[PDB]
Amino acid sequence: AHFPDTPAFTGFNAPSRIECDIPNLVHEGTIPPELNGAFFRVQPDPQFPPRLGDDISFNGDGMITRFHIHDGQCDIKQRWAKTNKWKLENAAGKALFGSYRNPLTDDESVKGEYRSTANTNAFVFAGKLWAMKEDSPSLTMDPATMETFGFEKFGGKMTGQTFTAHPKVDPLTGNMVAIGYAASGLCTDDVCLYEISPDGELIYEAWFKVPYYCMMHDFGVTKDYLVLHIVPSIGSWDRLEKGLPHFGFDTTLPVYLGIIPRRADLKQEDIRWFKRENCFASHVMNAFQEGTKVHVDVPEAENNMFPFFPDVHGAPFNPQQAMSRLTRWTVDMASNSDEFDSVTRLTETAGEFPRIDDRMTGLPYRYGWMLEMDMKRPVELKGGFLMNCLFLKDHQTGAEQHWWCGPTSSLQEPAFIPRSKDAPEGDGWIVQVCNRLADHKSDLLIFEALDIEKGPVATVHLPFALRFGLHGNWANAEEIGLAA
Amino acid sequence: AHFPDTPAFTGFNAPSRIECDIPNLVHEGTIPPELNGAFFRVQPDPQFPPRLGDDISFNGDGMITRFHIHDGQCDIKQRWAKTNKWKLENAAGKALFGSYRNPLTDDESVKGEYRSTANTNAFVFAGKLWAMKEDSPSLTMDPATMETFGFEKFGGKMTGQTFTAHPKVDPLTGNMVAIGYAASGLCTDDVCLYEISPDGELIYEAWFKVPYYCMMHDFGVTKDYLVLHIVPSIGSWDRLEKGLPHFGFDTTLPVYLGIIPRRADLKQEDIRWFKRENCFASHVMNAFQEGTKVHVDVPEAENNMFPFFPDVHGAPFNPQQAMSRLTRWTVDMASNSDEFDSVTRLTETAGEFPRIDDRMTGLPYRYGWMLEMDMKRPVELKGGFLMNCLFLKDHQTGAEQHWWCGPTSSLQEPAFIPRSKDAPEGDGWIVQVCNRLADHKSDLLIFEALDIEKGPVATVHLPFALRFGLHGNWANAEEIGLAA
Ligand SMILES: [Co+2]
Ligand SMILES: [Co+2]
Repeated sequence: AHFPDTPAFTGFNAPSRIECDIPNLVHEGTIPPELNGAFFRVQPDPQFPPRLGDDISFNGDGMITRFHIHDGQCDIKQRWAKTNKWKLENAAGKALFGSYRNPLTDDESVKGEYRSTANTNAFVFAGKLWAMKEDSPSLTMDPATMETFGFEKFGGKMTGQTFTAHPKVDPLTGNMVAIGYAASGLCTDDVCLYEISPDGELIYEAWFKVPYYCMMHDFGVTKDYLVLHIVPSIGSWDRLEKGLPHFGFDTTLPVYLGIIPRRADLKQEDIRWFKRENCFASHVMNAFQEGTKVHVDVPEAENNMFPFFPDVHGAPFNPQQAMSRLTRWTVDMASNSDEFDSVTRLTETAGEFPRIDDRMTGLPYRYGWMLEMDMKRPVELKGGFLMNCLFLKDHQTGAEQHWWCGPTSSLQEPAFIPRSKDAPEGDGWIVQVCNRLADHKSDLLIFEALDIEKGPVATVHLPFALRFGLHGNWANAEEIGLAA
Repeated sequence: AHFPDTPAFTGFNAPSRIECDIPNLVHEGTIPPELNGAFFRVQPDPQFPPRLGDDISFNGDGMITRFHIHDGQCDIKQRWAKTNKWKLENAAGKALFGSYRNPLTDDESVKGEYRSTANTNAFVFAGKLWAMKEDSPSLTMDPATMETFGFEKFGGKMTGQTFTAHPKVDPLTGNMVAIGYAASGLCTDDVCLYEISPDGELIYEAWFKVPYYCMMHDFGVTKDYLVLHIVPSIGSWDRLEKGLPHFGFDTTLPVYLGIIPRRADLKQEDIRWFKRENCFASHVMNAFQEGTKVHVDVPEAENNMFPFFPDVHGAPFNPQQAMSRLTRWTVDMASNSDEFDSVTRLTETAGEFPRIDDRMTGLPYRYGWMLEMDMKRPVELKGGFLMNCLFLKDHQTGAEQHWWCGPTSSLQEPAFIPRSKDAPEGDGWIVQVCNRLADHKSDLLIFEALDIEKGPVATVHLPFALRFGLHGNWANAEEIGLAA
């Protein structure tokens, strides 16, 4: 393959496309013999050179990595998420879909097809692996063999056209809670709220509209509510006609937080929209209710964090204003006005990729993990935020822990592994990929989840480099068809 | 896996164990659209940590790499050679066989089993892929799927216990010509000469004895003869009982060249042994007859080239005396004495891994390629000879060509690809793996075989590193079950 000599395709961003199997990877330290299951994660990774001769990171085809940890060892299985895009392009021997979220640039032969790369999450639910991209229904795969099934539309019961890549699992029921924005077509203001039972059946789909179409990438869930931030990374058909990146950031629009009842009978008038000044947030650590209040914890930045989705008024990207810090947004359902009850920064540590012990989804919670950018640390190699620490916040005491991966490495999203179903919150392990940039390889690190400063208790070496990852998740073996 | 922190297992020698598939590898330049077939090569690569807690490079399990070149692209498929050793150890989850060529160190559970790692050659003949190790019968594999068949003993017609990893194909018949030393058991002085027809049937097996047991790694073949150098890298049960490496070099023993008739009716008295002073040679570029003379071209060194098989009298390894240079050994079957007719250095370039256009096997020939060690070139990274150039010798004119891979890379064995069945000698391409040590990755280089100084016409990037390789070979698609 002839790929462009551009940053999105070179160095740490060289295409990989490795499908492989390696059991019993070389490792150091002690892999807890308690562990029996797998960590799935996804990297965008281009099957073919881009039609336009360049592209962005978020547009690579999804390649799924599974780390099966059992018997004190770690194995890897890596396979493509075989979306319809992947299949059509594979058969044609070339790219057929064009630029990111831009159907105007697709070959006529694939007009009308799902454009999903399934590249944003590798999530386990209902005995399946969900390879997810928020512009289409999710793809599903067999978590044991990593073969691909196809797109999930729930027996026809889903009529929205899209499905999130940030599903939540409500611990009170085991339901998957999901949204789909642009639900009636590209750039539309329609959103669906979906709930899926543990058996994988769609329980309900509820439609509503938002203040303006924007990237609704993530959201929170509580017992009673969908908690949906409206942040003006905006897109439009006009931008696409003009050849601009689908999304751009508008610093002049307000930010909203919508509180949407988790109810099949939802009507638009049931929704409350709280409004605040312009800012940026993408991911949700967790949300929860307290009395008549709703709290959501997000990495908040002053301005846009996506340089590739630039300021709509032509401002150059501002890295300083892109620094995000975990912040609690609180709104009171009993309040008279549409003002937030409070916005409270929870840490001065800058970071992203927030995670919790997912058994706490929607509940008051003590612990949060993030990838941290500590700009005070020495750096000799980079591979444009520098995510160089694992961070743990204790909301009960305020205490913070940090682990630095050293001056030639960076880190990918952590994921929490519970010791047992009814172990206390945070009792378990963190796993995360470490980019060993000087060695052009990756490690999988295993930490004691509440004692990270001493470093990983085990380091699994991969004999190749992973690419930049998006989201990932642990599942125990019994949830994924792997051996007891 | 917990591997030793020793040189044989770290850095460029880290275990890899990658089984993978990647079509359409990222590449630069122009892969000749004429090419349709595959280059197979083998790397020793340990499935498990060694029983003794250390080991040598030559003892890793064979991992087979196939580069399928077609339609102007290159694909990779990498699979284990599943020897009985591999299978038994895989089932046990641990090493069961011990040190190199040392059955005394094996677990009792595998006494009597073939110890082959099938790690020295990946050769195509009779519709099969031969994964070869000279201490056992060859393993065979399906060249298309790279599944393993098992050990080849030719329907019981082979009674020798071993088979070479340096088979030759006689162009006059298409027969495979092979030896097996230590043919009646470890360290024995019995050798078999085998010839196998193009259909894979054993034609004959002829037994003989040699002046002393030694590493009979390679040999030459001409129309009438097996040409067998006897070089005193010697082994014995006594060395193994004392815990020494199987082989050690004895500078006090003579070197012989045996001329053995290629005849099923061979008797010991039919063999002529020519004798010369101590020196070292391992590989054969080619051998051929001229009148009553036999010529064989070998990289000759003053002394041992294997630091891991040390001087039997305790001398430290001498790198200067280990420098090998292509040299013609000529013996006259009509001569009165046992002296060689001549020993003539053919180049001052130091090198190893000699190759020809294999259509010239046993015939007078014009071209030879080698890996060259040019100690005058700058080096910033190494990964203990530094093989940093591809070398081409023209025996007709004397002309030499060199291509240097640069200061942070090294090279693996080249292989010649003919343009067509009746293309002239040397009309075609050279392929070879390049270790890009600074990038911790490998390239496959494609050269115009007689115009190497301009550099490769195509460079295929692998998104991971291969390990040190041994021998490899090209076959056209029709010889290996791949698409026309
Ligand atoms: Co996300
Ligand atoms: Co050899």
